Amino acid sequence: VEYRNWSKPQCQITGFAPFSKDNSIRLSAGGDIWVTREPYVSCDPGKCYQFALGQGTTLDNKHSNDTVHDRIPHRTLLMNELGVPFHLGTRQVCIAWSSSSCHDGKAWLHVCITGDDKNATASFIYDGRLVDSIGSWSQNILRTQESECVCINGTCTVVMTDGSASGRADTRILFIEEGKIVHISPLSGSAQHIEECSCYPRYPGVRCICRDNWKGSNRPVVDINMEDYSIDSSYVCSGLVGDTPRNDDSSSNSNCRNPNNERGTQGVKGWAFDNGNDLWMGRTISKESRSGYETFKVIGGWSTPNSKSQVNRQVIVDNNNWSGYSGIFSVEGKSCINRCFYVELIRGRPQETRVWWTSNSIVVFCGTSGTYGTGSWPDGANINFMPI
Amino acid sequence: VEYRNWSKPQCQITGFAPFSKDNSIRLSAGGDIWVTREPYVSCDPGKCYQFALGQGTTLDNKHSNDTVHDRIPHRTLLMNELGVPFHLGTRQVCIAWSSSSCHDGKAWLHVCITGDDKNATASFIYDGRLVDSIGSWSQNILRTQESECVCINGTCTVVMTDGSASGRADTRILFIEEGKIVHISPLSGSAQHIEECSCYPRYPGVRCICRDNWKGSNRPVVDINMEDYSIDSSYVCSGLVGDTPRNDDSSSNSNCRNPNNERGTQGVKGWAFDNGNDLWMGRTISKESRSGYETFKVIGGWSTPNSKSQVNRQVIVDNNNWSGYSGIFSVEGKSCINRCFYVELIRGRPQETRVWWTSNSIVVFCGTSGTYGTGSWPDGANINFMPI
Amino acid sequence: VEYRNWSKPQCQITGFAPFSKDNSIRLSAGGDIWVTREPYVSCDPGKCYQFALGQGTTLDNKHSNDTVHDRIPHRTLLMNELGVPFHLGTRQVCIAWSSSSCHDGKAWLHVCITGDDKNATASFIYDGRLVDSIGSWSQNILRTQESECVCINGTCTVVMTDGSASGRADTRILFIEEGKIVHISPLSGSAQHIEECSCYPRYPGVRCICRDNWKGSNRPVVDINMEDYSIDSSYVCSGLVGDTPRNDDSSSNSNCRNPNNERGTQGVKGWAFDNGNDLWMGRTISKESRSGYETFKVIGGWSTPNSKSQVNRQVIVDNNNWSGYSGIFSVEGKSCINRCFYVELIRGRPQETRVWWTSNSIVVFCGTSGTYGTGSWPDGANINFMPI
Amino acid sequence: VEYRNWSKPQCQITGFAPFSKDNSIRLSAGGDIWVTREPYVSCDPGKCYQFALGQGTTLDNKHSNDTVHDRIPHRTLLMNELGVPFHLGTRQVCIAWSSSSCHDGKAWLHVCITGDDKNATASFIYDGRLVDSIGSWSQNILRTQESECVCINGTCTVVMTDGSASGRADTRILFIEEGKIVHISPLSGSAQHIEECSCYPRYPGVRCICRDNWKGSNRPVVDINMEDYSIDSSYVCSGLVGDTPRNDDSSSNSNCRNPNNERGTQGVKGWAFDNGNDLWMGRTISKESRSGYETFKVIGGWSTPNSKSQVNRQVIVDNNNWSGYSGIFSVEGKSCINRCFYVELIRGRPQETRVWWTSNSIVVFCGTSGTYGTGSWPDGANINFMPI
Ligand SMILES: *[C@@H]1O[C@H](CO)[C@@H](O[C@@H]2O[C@H](CO)[C@@H](O[C@@H]3O[C@H](CO)[C@@H](O)[C@H](O[C@H]4O[C@H](CO)[C@@H](O)[C@H](O)[C@@H]4O)[C@@H]3O)[C@H](O)[C@H]2NC(C)=O)[C@H](O)[C@H]1NC(C)=O
Ligand SMILES: *[C@@H]1O[C@H](CO)[C@@H](O[C@@H]2O[C@H](CO)[C@@H](O[C@@H]3O[C@H](CO)[C@@H](O)[C@H](O[C@H]4O[C@H](CO)[C@@H](O)[C@H](O)[C@@H]4O)[C@@H]3O)[C@H](O)[C@H]2NC(C)=O)[C@H](O)[C@H]1NC(C)=O
Ligand SMILES: *[C@@H]1O[C@H](CO)[C@@H](O[C@@H]2O[C@H](CO)[C@@H](O[C@@H]3O[C@H](CO)[C@@H](O)[C@H](O[C@H]4O[C@H](CO)[C@@H](O)[C@H](O)[C@@H]4O)[C@@H]3O)[C@H](O)[C@H]2NC(C)=O)[C@H](O)[C@H]1NC(C)=O
Ligand SMILES: *[C@@H]1O[C@H](CO)[C@@H](O[C@@H]2O[C@H](CO)[C@@H](O[C@@H]3O[C@H](CO)[C@@H](O)[C@H](O[C@H]4O[C@H](CO)[C@@H](O)[C@H](O)[C@@H]4O)[C@@H]3O)[C@H](O)[C@H]2NC(C)=O)[C@H](O)[C@H]1NC(C)=O
Ligand SMILES: CCC(CC)O[C@@H]1C=C(C(=O)O)C[C@H](N)[C@H]1NC(C)=O
Ligand SMILES: CCC(CC)O[C@@H]1C=C(C(=O)O)C[C@H](N)[C@H]1NC(C)=O
Ligand SMILES: CCC(CC)O[C@@H]1C=C(C(=O)O)C[C@H](N)[C@H]1NC(C)=O
Ligand SMILES: CCC(CC)O[C@@H]1C=C(C(=O)O)C[C@H](N)[C@H]1NC(C)=O
Ligand SMILES: *[C@@H]1O[C@H](CO)[C@@H](O)[C@H](O)[C@H]1NC(C)=O
Ligand SMILES: *[C@@H]1O[C@H](CO)[C@@H](O)[C@H](O)[C@H]1NC(C)=O
Ligand SMILES: *[C@@H]1O[C@H](CO)[C@@H](O)[C@H](O)[C@H]1NC(C)=O
Ligand SMILES: *[C@@H]1O[C@H](CO)[C@@H](O)[C@H](O)[C@H]1NC(C)=O
Ligand SMILES: [Ca+2]
Ligand SMILES: [Ca+2]
Ligand SMILES: [Ca+2]
Ligand SMILES: [Ca+2]
Repeated sequence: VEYRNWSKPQCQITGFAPFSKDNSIRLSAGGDIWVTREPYVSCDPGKCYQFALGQGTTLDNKHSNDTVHDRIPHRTLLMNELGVPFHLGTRQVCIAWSSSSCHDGKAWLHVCITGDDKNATASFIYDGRLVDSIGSWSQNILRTQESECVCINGTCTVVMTDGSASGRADTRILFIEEGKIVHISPLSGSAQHIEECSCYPRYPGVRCICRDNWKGSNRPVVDINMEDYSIDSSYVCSGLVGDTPRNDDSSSNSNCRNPNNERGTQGVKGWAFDNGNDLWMGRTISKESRSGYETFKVIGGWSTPNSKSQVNRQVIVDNNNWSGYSGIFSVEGKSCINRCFYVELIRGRPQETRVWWTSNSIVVFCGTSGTYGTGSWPDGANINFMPI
Repeated sequence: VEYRNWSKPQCQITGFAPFSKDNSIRLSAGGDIWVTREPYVSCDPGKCYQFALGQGTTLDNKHSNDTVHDRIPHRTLLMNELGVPFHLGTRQVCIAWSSSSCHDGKAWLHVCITGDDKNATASFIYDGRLVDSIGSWSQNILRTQESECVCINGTCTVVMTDGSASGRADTRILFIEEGKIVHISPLSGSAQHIEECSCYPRYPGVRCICRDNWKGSNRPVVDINMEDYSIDSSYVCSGLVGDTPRNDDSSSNSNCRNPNNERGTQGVKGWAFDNGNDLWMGRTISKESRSGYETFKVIGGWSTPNSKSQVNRQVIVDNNNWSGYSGIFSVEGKSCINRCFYVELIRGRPQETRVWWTSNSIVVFCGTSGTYGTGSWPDGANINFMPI
Repeated sequence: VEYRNWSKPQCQITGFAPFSKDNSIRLSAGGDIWVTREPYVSCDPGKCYQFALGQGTTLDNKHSNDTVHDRIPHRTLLMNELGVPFHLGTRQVCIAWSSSSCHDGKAWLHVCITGDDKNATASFIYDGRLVDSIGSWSQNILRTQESECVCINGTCTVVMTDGSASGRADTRILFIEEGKIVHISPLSGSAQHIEECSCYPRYPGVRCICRDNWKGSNRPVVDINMEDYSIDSSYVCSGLVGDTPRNDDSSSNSNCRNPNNERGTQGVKGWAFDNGNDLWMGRTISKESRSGYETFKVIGGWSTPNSKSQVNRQVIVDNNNWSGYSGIFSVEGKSCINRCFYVELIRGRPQETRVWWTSNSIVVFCGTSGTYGTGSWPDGANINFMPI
Repeated sequence: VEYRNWSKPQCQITGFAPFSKDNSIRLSAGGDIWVTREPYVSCDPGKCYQFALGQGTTLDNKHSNDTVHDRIPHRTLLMNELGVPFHLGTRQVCIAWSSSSCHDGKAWLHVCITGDDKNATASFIYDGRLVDSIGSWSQNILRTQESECVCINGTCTVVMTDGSASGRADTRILFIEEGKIVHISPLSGSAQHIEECSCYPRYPGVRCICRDNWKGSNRPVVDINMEDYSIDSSYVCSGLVGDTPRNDDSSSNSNCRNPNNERGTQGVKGWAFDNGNDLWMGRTISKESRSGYETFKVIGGWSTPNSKSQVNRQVIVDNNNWSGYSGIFSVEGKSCINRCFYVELIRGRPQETRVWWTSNSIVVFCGTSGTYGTGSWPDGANINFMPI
């Protein structure tokens, strides 16, 4: 087995085609299924896996009550083959209320964060053993991507933040070889707040589109040089911005450099990627709520400040249905690297108060150079049929 | 691993022997089991798998209600080893309300269709990744085989239809290499309506026996030339016709070339295969309903128009029990290629209205050159014992 | 991978040590577990598997009602790793109300019998495909070992019977190469009735200890010559006889040649094996009921007619607990072939009428050259705690 | 594959980082999960497994009642990948109410003890087959480690005791090659009572830290010479003693040689390991009950009698939560051998009498050379939510 280099061109895509759906919540009404949130997808060279953070309980279980909370000691990272729902034979890979995972061509790295808010621990598990750990550097919820990390030539990189969720924080980029931290670079450039990065290989480097939780409804960009560990950062140029909340399309702005100060506080994990001067991106359909999900290409979305000409829109989840986090993953093809994404479909509290739990299912799409139609692939559970 | 060529003679069979049964519905009354329909079987070079289209729910689950409907966004293709019932650890391979799968000797291809009736998307997934997609060409339920596709020397073929279910439609034959569509041929020949083809390798080509939903109770044939991509089509010669509905045996006809215009509208997926001038075929025992299942050889059934002399009949499911779809799969032996088939055993609505769901189990038989006796292997669930 | 020859001496044993227990019935009271009977064990070169005939239902399921019956179309052969209870992810290997399985060093052979009592079909499945089948030869419940067959140098042998259960029947010994029947030898010698053989390799041949259901409470022996397909048969010499029912030890007899005509009608599947002039054997503790289970060595039990000197007795299941069928399996060690056995622990009807089902768990012991103590390892379920 | 030698230096650790948690009890309230106790962890060269002794029943099951008892014939050793909770697909590896398991680099050895208190049997199962057995030598609960054994160059060693739990007993150290007992050494040295050893490779030998159930709240040490089979024993020097019960830190003593006669009777399985003159150890936080769990380094804890200066304390489970047994396992890294440990988190009787069962979950930590924070990772089940 050889290390991945991702040294192929990006697949030229026309949009996205359906790839996977797990129907977790519908199944939870007639089966023992894990309560989860913060899902993601990552693939080894042969096949894909779905990950999520468990809440230490199944849904039809009194312990599902009040699982809206983000951090308890019982949260563990779950890992199954993509499309295998989180049933009771699911492996809990590590203890984690925040995580990232990636395969370097030889083995899986898992970055697992747990413990006290003011003094958390990140464990680095590689090829089935604990190789390293780091403690909190700002004593304020050490946290990471909630999606796949990226490895080139046996060096994996992951973005982590510690500090305020509503003000300047301390973001660092780790470089990890076979589970061992070999270098840590501080964030540099013009991005002013970084959360929950969605990163992808862009050989010879790695590029991340993240969440600004402080002053931006435009999404920050972090560029990671894998050769010298140098970091740059900025914001997605597109005037059609990717965060939630955000302004209406007619009054939203980005200048590529600064947070836009437009409903900037709070946010949601999301993704985008560049193709030359253009941008492919997803976002919730609602400007204020985690409802619906759409993708489109923005002409000049990568290179032209405040560009708003979109094309090739697809509805993934219609706006009468709940969405959630979304993130990118990359899949090596015969001659190119494809970009895929997942959407977290959050059900229960706080939006749906008939039930006392909070959980999610997922839907997953992959880039295509072919053609496609239309649809909507929401969670699909009837809240009135659920155990409360 | 090398590509399959299927370049062995067809096994000379005397009939069929019992191979597998999953007891899905019986188990669903005391366990968490997927609601399914449109099952099939396909084998890699070592072992066989059962497939079906899930309805995004287990049976003992309020979401099972009104699963008689064919197309919802929560339908996914399920895949287990043959004989492993669809329990909660079952992998959902893709999103699909119509599908076909096949192994080319190196990896699995899945053809998965989902989305809006008037604008569906077919995804092509090979070796664990999305390689291609195509959109609806006639804006009227793009759809495919619901049984295995067939690959020779790395090229897989699958038959797809888009358009009216009760009139002239637009049928196309796709040729796919490692998940990439390399050629598309329109239907040609004398078949006037094609649905749900049951295809098999007949080196150097592929032969399909399908469903005419418009004017024929005789089954159409599609012949696929894998060298030059040319297509031919006709109808099975046998005067003992394979569709349901159909006329009784004394008043049924086929001329090998045209739909017979005998209770032609509607149909059921089924199969047959040639052996020289003769034909092995299955059909429902009832001429009007999806009840019972029988196989037999028709002497001159392939070559002689309106041939009605049968021999080697076997009852698979007696006529007091529900059947459903059936399809062929092929299994490479040491010196010959064997033909096998599955029968979908549909329980629930519309035939059984005590319950609100519709689901199925399967029974599976394989060609034998040996001897055998008699029996009947129906679904076996007591409708009165089931969750409603 | 090479064919097994079993060409090592038999391990010299001092008795038997505990090996496995599945606790099936206890688990069935809080879990979805298959209803079964007629279990057995067989091992490939690396590890062991438990087999049993399912009843097409779980225990906590209304379909478990009246599963005392031996033959229904829904019975399938289940196969798990030894000690994995028959949960809903269990693979149903074939359709069978009577079976035998064995691994030839390269792949699994399964012999699966199903269909009508007067016209059954035996399917021969090898390396995941149906290779052969045979129909009933006496039109009266074609049936086989309910324990492992035995293969030497790629030829597997299995004993089958068709005809009366209470009078002269037609017993045949099949020789099978990669699933294909290559020879069938009729029973020969002095054994007058043969059921449910427990066979083991005794290089260069195979030896079986079976059940006489007609005139003998002494167990018949069948010796199979794998070189020329010739058959011999006789009865176990031991005056301590192995069948149930049987006479008291003080009035039981065997002359090694004929059925003893001592409570000869009916019986139970069991086993024994030779070591020089001596015999290792198991039997129920009760003379009339399938209750308890004991093993011991009979001095001169193989060579001396009517020998009754036993030594090295062990209680496996005390006589306040239900037993059932038992059978031998053989396991290749570094320098010798070991003999192991399983005991079926039948619960429910007809003996326990609080519940309407009949099922079983298993316990498994292996020969040892070491030392051991005492115990009792019954099913362990409280009938009053069970779903009815 | 080659035999393990463990011939690398011990990793130099700063403390421990979170590795795994199974949430067994929380899940048992909404799923079918085994009742267990006496868990441990052991890894083959690629991955780690969790083990425990089942009670022949799931928790939500009337058979869970009165599972506080230590020895019934239905107890079996369960084995899953680490983090896969004990669901119904879990393999029962052998029959055992006391056990030890270890991988020698080529295959797994399991030591499984069951049967009558006064005449137990230990079975030795290697590479999937029973290779040896030994009977009770003192007729008083033959018993072993309840954690991993240790193998060097194909010879595995395990510590076993037979005799009084409250007085002089008969402890022996076994040496096992491919499942065959090749030598047995009696305990020698100054340890006066040995139970439940937690052993680890310390090339060229094996070192064990155990439980004195008679006169010591200081933990005994057993040193095993793998070259000549000689045995030495003593007590851990640390004045901060590891057993429960024990005196408070201001009045506890150890002289490295004798049991301290300080609340010596009874105990709990635990662990410690040397690093030069210092000692890493865990213990319950409570000095009288199995409540809480803490680790720390004792400066001079290995070499200096009655040393009480600690550093690098970590809370693993706070003292408001139940703990239980704990044990060490070792994991080979690239350049060093790491030490890890598990903590059994006992729920139910006798401490929690709302329910009638006794079961456990686990939490697992591994040595780290990096940094870490703080937390508490208790079982987490609400006793009021549980089936009784
Ligand atoms: C069948 O499916 C195909 C493929 O999905 C679909 O074609 C697509 O239609 C959409 C909508 O017209 C196209 O995307 C648009 O492109 C134009 C630029 O040409 C943009 O102006 C659009 O943006 C706006 O309008 C949106 C609502 O449609 C607003 O949400 C947005 O804020 C802008 O105002 C949009 O991006 C897309 O390019 C095609 N795709 C292709 C490959 O042609 C077709 O319409 C479907 N037909 C039916 C009957 O369902
Ligand atoms: C034990 O099992 C064997 C194998 O299954 C069985 O032998 C089979 O019997 C059937 C029925 O007789 C044979 O099939 C028939 O063949 C004749 C030609 O010889 C056909 O005319 C028959 O067709 C019609 O009759 C059917 C009703 O049986 C109608 O459904 C149909 O519309 C026609 O009118 C039919 O195909 C078959 O060939 C044999 N198979 C072999 C290998 O011999 C045997 O009968 C069973 N034993 C007992 C006692 O029943
Ligand atoms: C601890 O365990 C050991 C090993 O299991 C056990 O030793 C065994 O005891 C039995 C019973 O005494 C021995 O088997 C007997 O052997 C004599 C010949 O020496 C036979 O006569 C016995 O047969 C009869 O008695 C039986 C009842 O015991 C009747 O059922 C039977 O019909 C005959 O009348 C019987 O076969 C066995 O040989 C030893 N095994 C060894 C290896 O020594 C020991 O007794 C146990 N001790 C305790 C206190 O539990
Ligand atoms: C964030 O997490 C870090 C790492 O866990 C943590 O640092 C650790 O703090 C503990 C507690 O101070 C240190 O352990 C102590 O070391 C001193 C020697 O310097 C010992 O005297 C202590 O022993 C006693 O005190 C204990 C109570 O704390 C008693 O239980 C005990 O009986 C003794 O009386 C104890 O071992 C540990 O060394 C550091 N670890 C490192 C690597 O620095 C830090 O405190 C956390 N941050 C915050 C704000 O709490
Ligand atoms: C801790 C601040 C962080 C980014 C604002 O909040 C996240 C937001 C979440 C959210 O907005 O839904 C849920 C995440 N599980 C949470 N992360 C953690 C580690 O608790
Ligand atoms: C759309 C026409 C097509 C063939 C007549 O209908 C099928 C018939 C079915 C049927 O006759 O039972 C069920 C199939 N699930 C359905 N296929 C789709 C894709 O919905
Ligand atoms: C059919 C006669 C045969 C031997 C007497 O009866 C067996 C006895 C049984 C028994 O005595 O318990 C159960 C077996 N499942 C049955 N075998 C079959 C094939 O039905
Ligand atoms: C028999 C003495 C022994 C060590 C003191 O008791 C153990 C203590 C236990 C305990 O203190 O919790 C539980 C163990 N399951 C038990 N071991 C056996 C084999 O029954
Ligand atoms: C969930 O917990 C809350 C707070 O204790 C309680 O009011 C509510 O009844 C619980 N819900 C259920 C369904 O038990
Ligand atoms: C299924 O849905 C129908 C329509 O809403 C309803 O009348 C019926 O009661 C439902 N069935 C069950 C079992 O709840
Ligand atoms: C089992 O079936 C019998 C016969 O119909 C019936 O009398 C009995 O009530 C059934 N048992 C249960 C538990 O439903
Ligand atoms: C457990 O057993 C005891 C003793 O028989 C009994 O009193 C108690 O009710 C049982 N518990 C349950 C939950 O049935
Ligand atoms: Ca924001
Ligand atoms: Ca028709
Ligand atoms: Ca008899
Ligand atoms: Ca003590």
